[PDB]
Amino acid sequence: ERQRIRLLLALLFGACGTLAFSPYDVWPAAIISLMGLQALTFNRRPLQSAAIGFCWGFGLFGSGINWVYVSIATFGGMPGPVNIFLVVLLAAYLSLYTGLFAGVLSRLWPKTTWLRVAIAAPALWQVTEFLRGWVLTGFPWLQFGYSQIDGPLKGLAPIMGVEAINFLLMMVSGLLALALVKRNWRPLVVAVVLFALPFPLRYIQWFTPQPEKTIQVSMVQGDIPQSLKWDEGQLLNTLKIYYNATAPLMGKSSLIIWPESAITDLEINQQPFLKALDGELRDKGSSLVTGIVDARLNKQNRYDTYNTIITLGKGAPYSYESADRYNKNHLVPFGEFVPLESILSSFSRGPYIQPPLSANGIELTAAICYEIILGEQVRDNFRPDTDYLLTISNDAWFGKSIGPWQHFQMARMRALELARPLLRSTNNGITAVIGPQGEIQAMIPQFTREVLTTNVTPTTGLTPYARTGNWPLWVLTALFGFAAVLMS
Ligand SMILES: CCCCCCCCCCCCO[C@@H]1O[C@H](CO)[C@@H](O[C@H]2O[C@H](CO)[C@@H](O)[C@H](O)[C@H]2O)[C@H](O)[C@H]1O
Repeated sequence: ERQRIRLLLALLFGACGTLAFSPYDVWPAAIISLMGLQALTFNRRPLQSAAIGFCWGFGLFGSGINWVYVSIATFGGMPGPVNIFLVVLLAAYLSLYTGLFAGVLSRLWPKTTWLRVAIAAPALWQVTEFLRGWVLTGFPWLQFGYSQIDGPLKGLAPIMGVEAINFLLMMVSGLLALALVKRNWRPLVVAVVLFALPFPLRYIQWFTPQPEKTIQVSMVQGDIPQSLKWDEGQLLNTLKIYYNATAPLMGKSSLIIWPESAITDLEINQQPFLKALDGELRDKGSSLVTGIVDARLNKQNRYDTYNTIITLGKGAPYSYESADRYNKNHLVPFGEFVPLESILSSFSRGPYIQPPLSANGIELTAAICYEIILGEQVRDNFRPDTDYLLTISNDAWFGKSIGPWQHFQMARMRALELARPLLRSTNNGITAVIGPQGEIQAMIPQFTREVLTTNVTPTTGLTPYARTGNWPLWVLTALFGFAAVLMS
């Protein structure tokens, strides 16, 4: 048991946690990876244990974030070998937080007691992962709470959020890392009863369906090549693609959805098309919701370029100044704007709170692409009278990789936390309809030009996570943190 070998063990145990997420959905690999990280940091100095946490997260992020390489294969045009260093530094920067959790736990709790692994680690894991999702803009990717979307602890999610499952998974795997090292038989069962108490919670229908307001919703997946997506011209076909695919559905569907940045043009430059399209949807009796880029003039006669969603048709008449839209708030850290003080067009940030959308008597809370993984921001924009959850994205990058599935698995948790049907539309990613409990009602394969049409029923409940948020976990994190820190 030297310092050299424990680095390679955490490197592989970190890669074990990758299997916990989609498409693998091996949720025990989360507990196994949590046990491998929590046990390898026993009776060590902080500076040598931080190397284990740095090598553990580097195995986790090095296996679950490697799909960002093909993201640069389309944007940027780099020679190749430089993109690989970015993934390492991206994993290194994210591993600094994993190493920050391993170093602090070794300074205050060098003793291998149940207090460290069942009280301190679940609370410190909350503050560590939160800082990794707060510094700069935030990147809370690969949280083992999302692995329980198809697992046992899914009943605990609508009560205290996805981050609270990270708390209990660390709390269970902590007592599981105890009984595996100390060979004691008590915390093994104490881990299970704390793991078994949230199991009877996955049969509680917090919501209530409204079968009368059942509608037929259609969502279009145009499958536009990313190499020709933003190309000048060619968009005459893209509009002809959607319209020839949307027109036969305008008469009978009550709501039609197009993905993010579907119309590759400024909103002001395609006005004669939308005024003609809106007037046709009203005759048929349907509502259309699509995403488009907006270069809007501010009061200072300067343009703020936004990533926007607009509404058309019956129940939502079109207008360039209409309040029935949604601007992107949480921007991509480097795909749109620059976060640093200075360098060495930029997208503008929208409001943090926006009223839900409207379309033929339907209330929809929106979230563009990356914004769906922010459970607290989705909860804040959420309103009681909301009929469905809505999310549109463009996963053209990360092609043929495991990226979109990890992204897709996190979006299902938002429907479970809020008990609302989640409608998701993408360019070539996982386009599906998710029920109020993370169940996949319908889904179509990737890399295809198809249209998804199904029936949905709204809900009108209020989950404990919708009333409260992640603060009940912070209280449990505070009490677990305030009590365990004082002892040292
Ligand atoms: C053939 C279907 C199975 C594909 C298997 C991919 C490997 C299994 C998953 C390992 C983790 C993700 O693995 C990732 O997969 C992508 C996508 O194919 C591959 O990526 C590589 O091939 C793809 C084409 O598919 C290129 O566009 C990309 O620039 C290149 O890096 C690499 O292998 C790895 O970056």
